Amino acid sequence: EPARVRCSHLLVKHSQSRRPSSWRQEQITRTQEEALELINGYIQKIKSGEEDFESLASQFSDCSSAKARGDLGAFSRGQMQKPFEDASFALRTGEMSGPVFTDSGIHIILRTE
Ligand SMILES: O=C(N[C@H](Cc1cccc(F)c1)C(=O)O)c1ccc2ccccc2c1
Repeated sequence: EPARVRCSHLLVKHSQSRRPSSWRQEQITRTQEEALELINGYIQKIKSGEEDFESLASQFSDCSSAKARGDLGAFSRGQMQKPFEDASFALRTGEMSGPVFTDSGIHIILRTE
């Protein structure tokens, strides 16, 4: 395992997220159920080729990393929330995760390095 990985992600928050606000919306109103529906629909569009991961993250991620087209930069273990970390380190470079759940919301992760 490398000391650090670089990943991009797309976060979809919901009304029970730790911080249910984002640069996209003053208050996150969608339900947890709707957030997972959106995540799964993004996964399906990326798998079909209809959408590009980082292009989608740049406009639809609730994380401020949307400004960097979803890029979080490099990180080691012990930094990110544990479910995010474990998913990220389990990816090969070029691989995308399925839904990943944290206190922040629901993510899809693309490992880039
Ligand atoms: O409903 C849409 N987006 C939803 C609702 C929403 C949430 C936060 C910001 C916003 F502009 C829209 C979402 O992103 O979760 C929506 C509506 C029309 C669109 C048209 C083209 C592409 C994406 C589009 C997306």
